[PDB]
Amino acid sequence: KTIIINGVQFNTEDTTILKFARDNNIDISALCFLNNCNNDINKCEICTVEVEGTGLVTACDTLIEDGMIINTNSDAVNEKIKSRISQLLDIHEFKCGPCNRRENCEFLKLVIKYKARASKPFLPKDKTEYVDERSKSLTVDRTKCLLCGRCVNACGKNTETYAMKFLNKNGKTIIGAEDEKCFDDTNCLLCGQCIIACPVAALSEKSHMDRVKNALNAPKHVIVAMAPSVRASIGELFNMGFGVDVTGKIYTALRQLGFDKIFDINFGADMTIMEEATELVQRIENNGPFPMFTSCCPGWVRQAENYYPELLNNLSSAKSPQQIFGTASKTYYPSISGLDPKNVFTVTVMPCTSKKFEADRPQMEKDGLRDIDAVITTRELAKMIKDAKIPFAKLEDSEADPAMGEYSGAGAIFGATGGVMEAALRSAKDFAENAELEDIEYKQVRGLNGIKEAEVEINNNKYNVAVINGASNLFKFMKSGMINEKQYHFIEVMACHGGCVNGGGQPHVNPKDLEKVDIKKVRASVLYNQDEHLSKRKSHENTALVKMYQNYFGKPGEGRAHEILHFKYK
Ligand code: 402
Ligand code: SF4
Ligand code: SF4
Ligand code: SF4
Ligand code: SF4
Ligand code: FES
Repeated sequence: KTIIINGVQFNTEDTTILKFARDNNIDISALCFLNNCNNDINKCEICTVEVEGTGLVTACDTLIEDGMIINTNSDAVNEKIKSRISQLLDIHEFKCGPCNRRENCEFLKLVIKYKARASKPFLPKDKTEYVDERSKSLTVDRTKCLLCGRCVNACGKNTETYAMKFLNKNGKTIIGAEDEKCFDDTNCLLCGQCIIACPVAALSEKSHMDRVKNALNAPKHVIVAMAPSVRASIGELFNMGFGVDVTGKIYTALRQLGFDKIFDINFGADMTIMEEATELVQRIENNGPFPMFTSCCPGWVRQAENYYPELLNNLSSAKSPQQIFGTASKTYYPSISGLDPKNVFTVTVMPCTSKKFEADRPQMEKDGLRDIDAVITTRELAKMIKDAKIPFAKLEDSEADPAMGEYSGAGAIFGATGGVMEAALRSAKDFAENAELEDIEYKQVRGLNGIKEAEVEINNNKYNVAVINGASNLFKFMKSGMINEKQYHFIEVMACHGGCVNGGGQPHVNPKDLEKVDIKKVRASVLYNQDEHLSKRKSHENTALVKMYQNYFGKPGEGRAHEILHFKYK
């Protein structure tokens, strides 16, 4: 094909004008196009271009054709785009100062680019009609919503629940949950993939910043611990680029924020493995029940509760790393510090919105003490650091407090799809064989395929394992009958494609950057690199963890560990 774009000739592909332009350093804007789909109904038309002889077309869904002459920047094109943006301003409370997307908003960028102006500024006097903060995990601010459909499409594609809907409310279109219910009261997973898809501040996480501020100000001993994924991602929000390991800077920043103890959820990950690998070995000895499923992803737990309740008894009884850590923080940690358990306030930093729901489940407490008092997302921590004027990108490295802060390489990889599986197999196989095996890499469970399997030899018998990478793939695995091609023994499920590194609490990424950078792979690489360089690569070799079990919990899977570190869903 010979195509002319802005008077420059190209000889080439069967692709859209937008993709060809993005591949050839030609500027075309876009808004509603994401995840390979636009808002098929009510298209934004921000990607308008002129095709000579045809007229104005949407570049995001128009294929190039031999002989095409395209102009991306004529007066007629720019006036059309400007008009569409102006119409969006008419429904948009354009008040960026206090907005939680001020630094990385796709809409502000477009307003500036086209010098767009509302025909009538939208100045709602009462936000309460527009705001839904009922959920434990998600919030909606419809004063910001462009009705671009990105969230609806992302929910459908990533989860297949269609829990995010277009709704007709009083003759007007909104997005929201089924019947405009609180999300939590629907089949929604609370995974936040809708948030990640949103170009503006319309969808957000339910804030826990109040909880944290108040605890830090209460003369309370405030512990903080971050998830695996945070250290592979938060630097994105400090202009550091992608794939940067910022672990040591985070520890320094958390001390500067005034936390009293700097621990790490990866220590909790090693605890989960102690319990869960022990359980797997028991199920092997007992001839089942099989399969055992992981229980550490709250989004998956809700998927099982909402769609597959017959599987709940097959979930591992080990608490998630977050909850198992929290339980220990109110029991073990007082025993080594002298703190009154009631005065410990435990904060986690997570790449996840569904972790807020998990932490707030009524039974996730003992003796009146919550396992976890507050959960802030990666985004919330970045805001806290910025509000404190901490110069994150140039901080010196520090280390965690060791007693609940050391982690093995097995715990380090939890945030990638297949990480829990690999970590668990490293311990299970030693436990079942009563041996110290040098070969610990399970590359067959790694990477971005939607469903992954492997056959593993454990103590001279073959077992089948599966890794389900994303909620939509759980539905595929079940509905297709794949779960029945063989007897599966152990199955990891993550709700977010890529695992937690791509969770709903993570930094937003510009659609153009997503096309240039494989965010799932690049964030995960930080974690696998840590494992490669850690002196301990098995959870049961974490020295601080060994001390905690030796001194306090006893043997995994029994005694005090069974009594308090487990949770079953009825
Ligand atoms: N709890 C817990 Fe997990 C651990 O460790 C996180 O913190 Fe995850 C991450 N990153 C999240 O959110 S949850 C699911 N399993 C994989 S990783
Ligand atoms: S969503 Fe974007 S354009 Fe709207 S107020 Fe927030 S930062 Fe400004
Ligand atoms: S939290 Fe997840 S399941 Fe719920 S609407 Fe958003 S994308 Fe869909
Ligand atoms: S909530 Fe966000 S992604 Fe969903 S339609 Fe509104 S602006 Fe678009
Ligand atoms: S995969 Fe990770 S970030 Fe996503 S819902 Fe599950 S625990 Fe949360
Ligand atoms: S980006 Fe093409 S119609 Fe919205």
